[PDB]
Amino acid sequence: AENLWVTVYYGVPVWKDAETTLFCASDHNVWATHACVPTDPNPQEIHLENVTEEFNMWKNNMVEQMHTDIISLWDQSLKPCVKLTPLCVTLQCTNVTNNITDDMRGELKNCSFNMTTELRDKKQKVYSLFYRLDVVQIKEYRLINCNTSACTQACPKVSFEPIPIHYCAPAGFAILKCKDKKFNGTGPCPSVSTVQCTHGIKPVVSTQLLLNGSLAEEEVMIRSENITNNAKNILVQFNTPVQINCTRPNNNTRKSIRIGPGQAFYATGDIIGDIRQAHCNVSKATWNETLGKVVKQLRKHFGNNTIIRFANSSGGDLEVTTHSFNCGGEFFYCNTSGLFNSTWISNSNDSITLPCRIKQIINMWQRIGQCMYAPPIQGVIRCVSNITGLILTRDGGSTNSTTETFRPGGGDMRDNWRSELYKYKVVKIEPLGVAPTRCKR
Amino acid sequence: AVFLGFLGAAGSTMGAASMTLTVQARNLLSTVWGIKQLQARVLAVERYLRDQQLLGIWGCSGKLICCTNVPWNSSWSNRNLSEIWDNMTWLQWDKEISNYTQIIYGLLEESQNQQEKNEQDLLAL
Amino acid sequence: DQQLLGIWGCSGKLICCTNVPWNSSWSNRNLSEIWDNMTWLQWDKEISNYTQIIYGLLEESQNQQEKNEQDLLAL
Amino acid sequence: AVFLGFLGAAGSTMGAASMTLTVQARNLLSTVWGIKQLQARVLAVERYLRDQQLLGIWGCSGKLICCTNVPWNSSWSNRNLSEIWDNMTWLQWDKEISNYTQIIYGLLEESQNQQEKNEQDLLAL
Amino acid sequence: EVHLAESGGGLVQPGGSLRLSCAASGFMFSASEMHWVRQTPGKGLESVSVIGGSGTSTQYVDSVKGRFTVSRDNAKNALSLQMDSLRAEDTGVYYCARGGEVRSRGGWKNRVLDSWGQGVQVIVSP
Amino acid sequence: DIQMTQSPSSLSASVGDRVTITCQTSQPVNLWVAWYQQKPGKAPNLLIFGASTLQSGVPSRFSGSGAGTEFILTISNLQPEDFGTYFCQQHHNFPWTFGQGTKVDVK
Ligand SMILES: *[C@@H]1O[C@H](CO)[C@@H](O[C@@H]2O[C@H](CO)[C@@H](O[C@@H]3O[C@H](CO)[C@@H](O)[C@H](O[C@H]4O[C@H](CO)[C@@H](O)[C@H](O)[C@@H]4O[C@H]4O[C@H](CO)[C@@H](O)[C@H](O)[C@@H]4O)[C@@H]3O)[C@H](O)[C@H]2NC(C)=O)[C@H](O)[C@H]1NC(C)=O
Ligand SMILES: *[C@@H]1O[C@H](CO)[C@@H](O[C@@H]2O[C@H](CO)[C@@H](O[C@@H]3O[C@H](CO)[C@@H](O)[C@H](O)[C@@H]3O)[C@H](O)[C@H]2NC(C)=O)[C@H](O)[C@H]1NC(C)=O
Ligand SMILES: *[C@@H]1O[C@H](CO)[C@@H](O[C@@H]2O[C@H](CO)[C@@H](O)[C@H](O)[C@H]2NC(C)=O)[C@H](O)[C@H]1NC(C)=O
Ligand SMILES: *[C@@H]1O[C@H](CO)[C@@H](O[C@@H]2O[C@H](CO)[C@@H](O)[C@H](O)[C@H]2NC(C)=O)[C@H](O)[C@H]1NC(C)=O
Ligand SMILES: *[C@@H]1O[C@H](CO)[C@@H](O[C@@H]2O[C@H](CO)[C@@H](O)[C@H](O)[C@H]2NC(C)=O)[C@H](O)[C@H]1NC(C)=O
Ligand SMILES: *[C@@H]1O[C@H](CO)[C@@H](O[C@@H]2O[C@H](CO)[C@@H](O)[C@H](O)[C@H]2NC(C)=O)[C@H](O)[C@H]1NC(C)=O
Ligand SMILES: *[C@@H]1O[C@H](CO)[C@@H](O[C@@H]2O[C@H](CO)[C@@H](O)[C@H](O)[C@H]2NC(C)=O)[C@H](O)[C@H]1NC(C)=O
Ligand SMILES: *[C@@H]1O[C@H](CO)[C@@H](O[C@@H]2O[C@H](CO)[C@@H](O)[C@H](O)[C@H]2NC(C)=O)[C@H](O)[C@H]1NC(C)=O
Ligand SMILES: *[C@@H]1O[C@H](CO)[C@@H](O[C@@H]2O[C@H](CO)[C@@H](O)[C@H](O)[C@H]2NC(C)=O)[C@H](O)[C@H]1NC(C)=O
Ligand SMILES: *[C@@H]1O[C@H](CO)[C@@H](O[C@@H]2O[C@H](CO)[C@@H](O)[C@H](O)[C@H]2NC(C)=O)[C@H](O)[C@H]1NC(C)=O
Ligand SMILES: *[C@@H]1O[C@H](CO)[C@@H](O)[C@H](O)[C@H]1NC(C)=O
Ligand SMILES: *[C@@H]1O[C@H](CO)[C@@H](O)[C@H](O)[C@H]1NC(C)=O
Ligand SMILES: *[C@@H]1O[C@H](CO)[C@@H](O)[C@H](O)[C@H]1NC(C)=O
Ligand SMILES: *[C@@H]1O[C@H](CO)[C@@H](O)[C@H](O)[C@H]1NC(C)=O
Ligand SMILES: *[C@@H]1O[C@H](CO)[C@@H](O)[C@H](O)[C@H]1NC(C)=O
Repeated sequence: AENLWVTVYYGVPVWKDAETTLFCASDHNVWATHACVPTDPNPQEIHLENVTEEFNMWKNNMVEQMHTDIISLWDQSLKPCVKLTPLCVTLQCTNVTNNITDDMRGELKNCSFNMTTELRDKKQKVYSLFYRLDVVQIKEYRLINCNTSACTQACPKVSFEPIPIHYCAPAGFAILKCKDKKFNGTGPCPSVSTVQCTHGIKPVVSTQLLLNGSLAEEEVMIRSENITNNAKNILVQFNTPVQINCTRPNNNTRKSIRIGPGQAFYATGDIIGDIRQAHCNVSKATWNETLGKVVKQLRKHFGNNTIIRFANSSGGDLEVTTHSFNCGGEFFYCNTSGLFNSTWISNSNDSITLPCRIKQIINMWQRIGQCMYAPPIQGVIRCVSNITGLILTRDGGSTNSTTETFRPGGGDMRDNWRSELYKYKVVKIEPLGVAPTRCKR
Repeated sequence: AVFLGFLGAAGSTMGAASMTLTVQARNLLSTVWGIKQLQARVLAVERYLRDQQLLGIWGCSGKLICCTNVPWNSSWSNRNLSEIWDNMTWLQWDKEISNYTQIIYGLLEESQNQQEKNEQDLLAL
Repeated sequence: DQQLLGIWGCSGKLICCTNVPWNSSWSNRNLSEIWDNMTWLQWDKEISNYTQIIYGLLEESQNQQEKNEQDLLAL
Repeated sequence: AVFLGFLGAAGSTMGAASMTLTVQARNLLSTVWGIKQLQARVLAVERYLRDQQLLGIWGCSGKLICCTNVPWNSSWSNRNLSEIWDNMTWLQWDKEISNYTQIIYGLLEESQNQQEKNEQDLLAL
Repeated sequence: EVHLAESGGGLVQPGGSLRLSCAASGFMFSASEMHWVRQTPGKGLESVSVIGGSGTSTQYVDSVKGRFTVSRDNAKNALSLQMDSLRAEDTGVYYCARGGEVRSRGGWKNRVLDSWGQGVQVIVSP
Repeated sequence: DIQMTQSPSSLSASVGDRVTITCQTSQPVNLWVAWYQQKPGKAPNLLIFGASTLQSGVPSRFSGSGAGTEFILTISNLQPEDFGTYFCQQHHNFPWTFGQGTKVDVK
């Protein structure tokens, strides 16, 4: 009675979850745009009507791909640069006592040492200024990395500024984007669209604070893989930014020492004028309002009558303990102790000042045996940035106490990549299909 | 908005979605980063050639909507056309019948050769 | 190129005519002074501007023929 | 044993081997080691496309058995069908006829265009 | 053209009873669901009751459940609403509407109030 | 019963202005939401059904969109004949609840 016969259809709209390799799309720098495809001036997006998809930000291969690509680019950028192997020599250092305050005492060391020259016969005696975090006593001192590995000096012509990068899928695949506001990164998104490429993402490297990020369109958002478990980090996204102004006011001077044929080492000659600590400034009232919004949102998940505590970081390495970042090629580590210090109970123009310490020998990624030397920058440095998110970790969490304490977190940079690709997924099309029909060949 | 285009008919019914197969058909083809791009292009070309070969083996070469001689078994599906072509989406049907895919392919493949042999025999006379 | 040819329904054919009629606006010259008084390069140069419209017309025409063939075979 | 499958019909006669062309047709498509694998895949894709183009040029596109208009010349071979399709293997026939390959290809190529021209002329009326 | 005409409204005291009739033409009455809707003065629309094509399926809102009865006559193509124990809140304009089957752009079929009557006034005051 | 909430309650707009009306539901109703217009002393007239399909004969300026529990009616080019009370109704399950109505009048 049915007399139904099989029929083959090509081009059926069906997709399945899959993993593939995405490629560049962009409009001297570390993030090489030379080998990255030009971006279309008029990108196209197609809203899918009456289509609800499943999303989960904590199982995204895009984050891993981005991390691998960023690490590969960073490794590639440093290949054609000078290797500071001869620098591992016995230094003779003294304290700097020339126009310093009570907080910068012992921070700088004036060192002298012998070094090679272009000719392999002669030697030259030179001097330099080093930071206390870079020299370890063996009056005799040595570089911290000498007993681990010798790393290359970053070339002075490349720039560390982040450039937006768009990720595009290959032919036969598609990228689905969730346009549903108040979506918390896990569950069914009912509003979906297909996009040829991902919006511009700045690969900003920072810890304890998300800088120059994207802002929520509705209100403060809280995300976590398992909020009940304390071992899982909590990502907080603001709906408005907070301005932070970070400056190093020392007037540095750069000098070149010829250590070999076509090989120059850049050193800090001397500081002109006064010496004082670099520091950051953050608005107080804006920070208080942001923390009020954050605690209001946190009360939804962790009870209405609970006490919410913000305190200092537990401890560990300087990178995870302090807010680490860079400004104009100068690597800052700031002490964010005055911000996350307060208690909340259910019921003008002053600015918070964060002192910061500068570093030159850098191990950016969590790797051992590959450091990097940042050449000094000439003149004072200043910059302004937007705080648009936080990474928090719960302390304890046992049922014995009703007070919840949140502390700053960080360390793993994948989270910085997970705060931007939380509304994207990749699928592959399956055009072939079989159905019943009334035909007869 | 660009509601219609490529996958815009994903949420529509099968009857409505069958009218726009061409938009999906067109897009199936189109230093360290270059290697990844080349690998992706090679995989895409291989997938397209595999799909084209599978279509060709069944005798539906160069056709988007091609019916065949293999009859439909009621065991695989019991729903009638009344509640399928206008009361269901392609995604739902594919999810429902993802189990019973290969048998129909084999039946089509073995059916095509018999038709070819019969055509040769008829033309022999 | 093969996909573009196949989509129009001229798969496996070097000289394949189709159903879309010729619009006089695109070209006014007749067959008398075209097929034996002109070269392919000259014709392509003249009509390089109006390429995509006929492609779209062929694409939209092929599916109607396929649908009609299915309907006739349904009976 | 898996006697029947893929190339299992190599030792059988041409008539018996003509029933299993699809098993041969299916498999034609499918850090230092990856480069070699990619090169091999590129060569395989090129060979498959070459074979498909040669088949398409003769007008037997999308067909496994396709007899055509070119007559068989007795000079190339003298054995009759009685002692060929059930008293010989494909390898033996290819070995015997491998010298006479390109002429038939050219004849097919020049014959297809005449058929196309005649079809166009008939449809002109 | 679909035509619906209401009648039977007027003034009634609280606790009284009243019948509203709706005459329909221009379509297949037996194959269309019928809706009784009311609009109170100064308020929005509200669906009072619904009756199916066969007349066996009838539904009402909680505000009128147990007091309002909806019936249909397919032979005469007529619809009827009996109201009992009328209250002051029942005052307003009553419309009879047809639930017509329509096809969405995606290819799904549902029913909407695509045709309405002119309406009839009922005033429940002492 | 599913309750329907409209916004804004009332609005004053001039000729040629773009008018946007939002309608919200407590529970999902798929996309079975219909937008009607009412003029003074006249019965409601259907404009949108299915939350994105335009009724035959209605001018193209009226459009509808949305998903989940949020739907939007858009009048791109307000005309003198489009002033009145707009309502959004859900017809997925009985009872079919209407909105409180948005009144658009001449400024
Ligand atoms: C978040 O975003 C904000 C804004 O988008 C970022 O703040 C901006 O940061 C950039 C980079 O630091 C800064 O641009 C610099 O401004 C300086 C002052 O105008 C310039 O002097 C500087 O140019 C030097 O560096 C370039 C490479 O970056 C070189 O190409 C250029 O030639 C200059 O270098 C010369 O001078 C130096 C010093 O004398 C010398 O050593 C060199 O050899 C060479 O001779 C940059 O253009 C913007 O001004 C900042 N924006 C604002 C509003 O202040 C912020 O950094 C972002 N946050 C994070 C974490 O990245
Ligand atoms: C948007 O898509 C959804 C699903 O993809 C559509 O919901 C579907 O609506 C149809 C009505 O046409 C439902 O069919 C009904 O099924 C029940 C039970 O089988 C039956 O009793 C009814 O008579 C009717 O046939 C279908 O079940 C429903 N899908 C789901 C998953 O519930 C929706 O209609 C689409 N939007 C629009 C505007 O059409
Ligand atoms: C770091 O030490 C060097 C060497 O001791 C200082 O350079 C000397 O500066 C004095 C004047 O202050 C000169 O008289 C010497 O000739 C310099 N020595 C050489 C080798 O040039 C340098 O000034 C010190 N820098 C700081 C910041 O204290
Ligand atoms: C640079 O090299 C010179 C010569 O090798 C060093 O001077 C010698 O220092 C050692 C101390 O370990 C003495 O025993 C020698 O007598 C010194 N020789 C001369 C010629 O002075 C000098 O100390 C080196 N520079 C530094 C900073 O250590
Ligand atoms: C989130 O983490 C908690 C950790 O406590 C998970 O609950 C635990 O599950 C393990 C599994 O055997 C039990 O042994 C623990 O006793 C559980 N702890 C508590 C406090 O109940 C929880 O399952 C995680 N969430 C999800 C969705 O898996
Ligand atoms: C950060 O805030 C401090 C004050 O808490 C600023 O310190 C003042 O800086 C100005 C610079 O124009 C001086 O004139 C004042 O004498 C400073 N006062 C004090 C008490 O230090 C500091 O300049 C701010 N820095 C930034 C980058 O905004
Ligand atoms: C960070 O720097 C910006 C300017 O780079 C400051 O913006 C100034 O804010 C003051 C208010 O105290 C205004 O009077 C100025 O007109 C602003 N300048 C500009 C250029 O807009 C900002 O206040 C600084 N942030 C903090 C916390 O001090
Ligand atoms: C957060 O605050 C606590 C105390 O308020 C800091 O603890 C100090 O740590 C230094 C580091 O050696 C000690 O010298 C002090 O004695 C500690 N203070 C007390 C009261 O015990 C803690 O270091 C702060 N967090 C960070 C990241 O510095
Ligand atoms: C970050 O700042 C806090 C606040 O100044 C530091 O805590 C102080 O540490 C000093 C020791 O250097 C103690 O004498 C003070 O009593 C501490 N103050 C408080 C309120 O606890 C903290 O040490 C700084 N972080 C680091 C790594 O030094
Ligand atoms: C910090 O945030 C402000 C506010 O979002 C940014 O200023 C906006 O910049 C965008 C450029 O894409 C403009 O379209 C907006 O109109 C600006 N808004 C305001 C209120 O000015 C600012 O650019 C951000 N700073 C950085 C460095 O990203
Ligand atoms: C330098 O100063 C620091 C801190 O005042 C002190 O601990 C150190 O012994 C000093 N070194 C000298 C004077 O060589
Ligand atoms: C290098 O020296 C530091 C301090 O002297 C020590 O902590 C570190 O373990 C040493 N490196 C290795 C590889 O032992
Ligand atoms: C928020 O995340 C939780 C994680 O399990 C999920 O169950 C919930 O649906 C999410 N919220 C929304 C509105 O989707
Ligand atoms: C730093 O020193 C140089 C050299 O004397 C001078 O030209 C420059 O103005 C100084 N910078 C500042 C901010 O005063
Ligand atoms: C932390 O907050 C307390 C007030 O509860 C204040 O007394 C203390 O000085 C603060 N610490 C810092 C480092 O600002």
